[PDB]
Amino acid sequence: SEVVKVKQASIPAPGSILSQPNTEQSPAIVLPFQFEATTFGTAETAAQVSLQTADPITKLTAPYRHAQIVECKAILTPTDLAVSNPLTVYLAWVPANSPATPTQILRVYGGQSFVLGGAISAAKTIEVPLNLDSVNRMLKDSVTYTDTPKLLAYSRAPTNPSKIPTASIQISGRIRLSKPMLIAN
Amino acid sequence: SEVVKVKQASIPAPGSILSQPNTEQSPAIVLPFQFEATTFGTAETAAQVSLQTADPITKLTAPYRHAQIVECKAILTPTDLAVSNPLTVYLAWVPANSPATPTQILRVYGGQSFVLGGAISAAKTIEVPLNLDSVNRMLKDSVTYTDTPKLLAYSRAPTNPSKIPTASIQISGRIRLSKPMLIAN
Amino acid sequence: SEVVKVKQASIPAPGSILSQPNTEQSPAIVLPFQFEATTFGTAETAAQVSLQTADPITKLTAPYRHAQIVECKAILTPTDLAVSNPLTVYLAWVPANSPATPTQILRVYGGQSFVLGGAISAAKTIEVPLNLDSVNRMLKDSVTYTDTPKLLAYSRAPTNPSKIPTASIQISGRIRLSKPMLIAN
Amino acid sequence: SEVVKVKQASIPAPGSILSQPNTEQSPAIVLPFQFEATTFGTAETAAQVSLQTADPITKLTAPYRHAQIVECKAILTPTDLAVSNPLTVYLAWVPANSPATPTQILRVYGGQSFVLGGAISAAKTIEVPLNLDSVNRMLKDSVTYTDTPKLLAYSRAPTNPSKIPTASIQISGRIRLSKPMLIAN
Amino acid sequence: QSPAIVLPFQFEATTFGTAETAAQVSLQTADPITKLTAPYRHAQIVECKAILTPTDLAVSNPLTVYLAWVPANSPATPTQILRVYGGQSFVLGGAISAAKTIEVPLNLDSVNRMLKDSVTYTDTPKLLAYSRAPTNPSKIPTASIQISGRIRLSKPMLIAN
Amino acid sequence: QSPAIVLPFQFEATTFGTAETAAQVSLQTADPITKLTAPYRHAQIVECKAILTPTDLAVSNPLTVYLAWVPANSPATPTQILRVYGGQSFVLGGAISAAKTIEVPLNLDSVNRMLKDSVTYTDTPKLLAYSRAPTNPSKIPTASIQISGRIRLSKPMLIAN
Amino acid sequence: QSPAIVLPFQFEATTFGTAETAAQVSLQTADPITKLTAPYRHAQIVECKAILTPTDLAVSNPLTVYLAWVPANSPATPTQILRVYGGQSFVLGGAISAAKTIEVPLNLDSVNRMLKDSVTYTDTPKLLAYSRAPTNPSKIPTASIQISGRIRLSKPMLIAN
Repeated sequence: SEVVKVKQASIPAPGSILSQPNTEQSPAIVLPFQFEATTFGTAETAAQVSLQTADPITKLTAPYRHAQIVECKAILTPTDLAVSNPLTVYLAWVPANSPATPTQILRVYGGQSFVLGGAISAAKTIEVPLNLDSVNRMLKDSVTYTDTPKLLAYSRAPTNPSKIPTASIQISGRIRLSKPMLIAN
Repeated sequence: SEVVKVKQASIPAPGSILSQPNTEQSPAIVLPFQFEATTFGTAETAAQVSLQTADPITKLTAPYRHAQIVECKAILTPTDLAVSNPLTVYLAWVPANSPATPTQILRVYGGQSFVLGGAISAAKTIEVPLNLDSVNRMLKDSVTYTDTPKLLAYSRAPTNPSKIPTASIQISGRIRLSKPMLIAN
Repeated sequence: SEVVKVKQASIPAPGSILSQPNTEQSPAIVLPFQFEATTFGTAETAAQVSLQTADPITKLTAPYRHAQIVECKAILTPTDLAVSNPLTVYLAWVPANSPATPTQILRVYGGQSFVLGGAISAAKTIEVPLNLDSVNRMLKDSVTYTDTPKLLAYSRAPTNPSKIPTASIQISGRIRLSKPMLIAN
Repeated sequence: SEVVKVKQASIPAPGSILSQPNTEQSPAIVLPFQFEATTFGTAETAAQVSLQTADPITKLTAPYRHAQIVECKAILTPTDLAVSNPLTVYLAWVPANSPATPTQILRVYGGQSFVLGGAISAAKTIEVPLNLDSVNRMLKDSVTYTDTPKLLAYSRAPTNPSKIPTASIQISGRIRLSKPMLIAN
Repeated sequence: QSPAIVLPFQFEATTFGTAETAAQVSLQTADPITKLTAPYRHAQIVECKAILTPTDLAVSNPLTVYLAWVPANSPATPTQILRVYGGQSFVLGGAISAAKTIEVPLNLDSVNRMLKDSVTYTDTPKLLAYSRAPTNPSKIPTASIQISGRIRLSKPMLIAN
Repeated sequence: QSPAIVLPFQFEATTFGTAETAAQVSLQTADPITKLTAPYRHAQIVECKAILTPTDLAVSNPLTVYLAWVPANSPATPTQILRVYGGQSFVLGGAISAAKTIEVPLNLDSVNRMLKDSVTYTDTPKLLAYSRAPTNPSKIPTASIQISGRIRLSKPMLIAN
Repeated sequence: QSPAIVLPFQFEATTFGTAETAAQVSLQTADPITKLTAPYRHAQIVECKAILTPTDLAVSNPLTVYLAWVPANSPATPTQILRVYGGQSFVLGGAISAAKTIEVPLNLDSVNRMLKDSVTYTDTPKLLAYSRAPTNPSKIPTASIQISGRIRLSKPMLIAN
């Protein structure tokens, strides 16, 4: 009632991995995480958040060599300001190497459009989960991948620009770190 | 915790829907969706979203003529602004044909009152799912239903109105679109 | 219908309570109670009741030192005044130690929004029961708990403020008082 | 969560009835009913609503000779106005012939005190059900009874008298009429 | 024994050299650990250390720091670190940090692993740290102590968003 | 698991005393290891050390050298050797070399044993070495570090000859 | 082997710095242990230590203290502490008390665990402590020795009240 989950587009594209867990059972740990991808309302927002390089996720996987995603999902959050200043957001999880750009989302299989601002519509948070069968689960490995999940988001330049965001995307989930990496403590 | 799901109180009220013939029907697709419903920091916000009428959960059902919401939830999102500029919100999911209005939320079995930010553990996404037995699940059929879900929220007029929203409400979920409509290509 | 019960969305969060010894304990009594929580027509109402501290569900537990709420619900009541002076309310039951504040209701999983009066079928008592798994059931034990039920409601500031309330919220229920305390007769 | 039920005091006092259903199976019908007992906030309210003579119930049982109660309950409803103008109500179901008066409620086994006004407490409706084992189930029979249920309610004179009620008691339930009575249509 | 997730944390608690420092941090109230556990209603420490890290400035103005972990009920104060079992004295100066770092782990049997629950426990970890008023201060910290470790969360709390 | 042959290698990677040296060698690109594995398409380290060898000149102009093995992904730089697990400090001076030599072995679990394959791995051995700018230089090296160990080759590569 | 209860005790026995101290305490007569066992007719030591605690004054006027536990029959005197098996020498001064404290435990096999009985045993614990006459006294004690441990009581004695 206060949260609604809407899946994206179905299409298997598993990627490839490292068959390093041959006769190994290296202890791993599962960490939850959640940060702020972008904000809407200040001005035309059209950012592309790559999970592999986003600071918050990095510093999380910093001391490890293998970081694997277990679950992950984008969360659209409207605020009171949205109630009177409608706006439309465009999400679409796509693997990093896709030539898709924020401005042309609807033109990629899975892009969807929401209308958070609703002055009539109910103000509930939307939840678009990442189908990690469409991209590559590995954020950080002994090899660099190209099917890394990337978040495409966009929203036309506002009519009544506000210095206080009207909507924000959050990206939460759980990672599986393992095989520590020597760093400077 | 970073996300807290507070289920809304309710009573079974299914809402009778039309039947299909023992003929050659069809398979469907399941699309997700998540749009911005309202904003809060600006001014006294008293919004009521009705799914069915408010796009985009319509720009989604446009090409089909049988939409059935499979799951749905309302998401509440506080912003760094509300950390020191507390506000109180009111959520409630009521069947479209209900006499209830944004200001009366608290007088409808199940109305809820969340106090975003300011408090001690505030500033944490709040989820209030829609109980698909309280309302009618048909968004678009061969008829036009009356008891479709409708989310109505409210928030007293701000004392220190912000240019940008302090908190928002997004609605997330998935729809089972089937039986495709013939249109002009 | 004259009464509509709209259950609040929620997730199990039991709240660990203390244990009693395998000794000679006692039988209890079950007392009912129903008090007036808030009013609405007057001005911007942003109230938060916490059971535990607010009497009378205390003037009731005074002679005992083990109070356990057995069932409990929040009642919304529109008045002939709201028939043509609509208003919107926000309900939500949250564990006392929650960061949520009256104004943020809609951002907590389960916040609800009722629109009393004005509408077409409005002006009908609305019930929003408290899910005794979301919060802690102990009102008064040998310790002082943190996660006791707490109802927070809100309603934007009225545009045509009334001398007498347009709508009210009462809390009804029963408590299992046991283990009697020695006092001065 | 939005409605809370609090039972009164346990004490069997069944009354007496008419053993007229010997070899009879006279068709009966069950009707629901709900009216406004009293209002609080205008001035000192201390009314005693006898179910047997209250207009609404009468005109309901008007065309019948036997009216029997099946279930019944008092509902305390606070309104927004209560939020800022606290007040305390006193309920207590007692059989009509009891020498109890509104002003001396707490002094009768079962009288309870609520604090609807809560500026801190949650604004939920309380629900005090009638234990029809304490009084007489028959509202109207071929004989006049004295154990008829009667509602005792009271509240000190207000501090800030309002022309708009701050709280109201509703009395709803179901009756079982039978053996029609010839009247003037 | 419910769905629970374990995640790490690390924040700096105290700073030395600016003046006589005799602080005592309580994990139960430290902000970082707060913002961390706010979304949950059940926090339990799984692992916890207190690393002492000096800076180049130490080689010029040596100082001695005193650490010690206590139940937070303990009447032990910052000046008594050395009379408290498992309290220690380090001499940061000409530091050089011969390979590994200064690390003082919290013995879990000593305290209460519960940081946030339904009751508010008393005996939870509290770090005691002291160091005499430096001979000649410095506007820049000569050395610091960070608290790191891992927490186990559960029982999702309702919050704004 | 095919016909493979294991052979040794040893080359000198860095030299100290000529000036402040803060080099970082990567086994994956070091020439000697190259000319070594060029004929094969699959190289895997079996054993690997880093020996530190000072000269008579050290007794006159003592120096301190810092070693540390890292994944080559690690943000650890030459100046942080001591804040990196398993980093070390030696004081070459009046050396005398009391019998055995200075030897820092590469822990294989720390990195990736694959030097040359079908993909180009990231986390392969990289030696971090540092030493402050000497008080008074010398045109002749005061001490050096050699990398030695054993490689396992397989899958013959086509080359000229 | 009757109803018995074990309770702790701890009292300070000697004080140093005021002058040449060469005292010898006997547990069997020490008042604290008395007022403790008076209500019972059977006392038996379960555990017993002798903690040596110096004060800030020690850093200014260092002293050396000598401890040793003896049967009380032993012809060993305070000046012979070092010629008595298990006697010790400590140098309280600049004390600093590096973490743990000075603790000399009484070996039970050495003496007689019975303090109060039906007969009056001879070989019961007696603490021997010595320290040369300080160079320059002090009206305030520089360091002290406390006896702590646990006693087992039984056979209720009739007393006033």
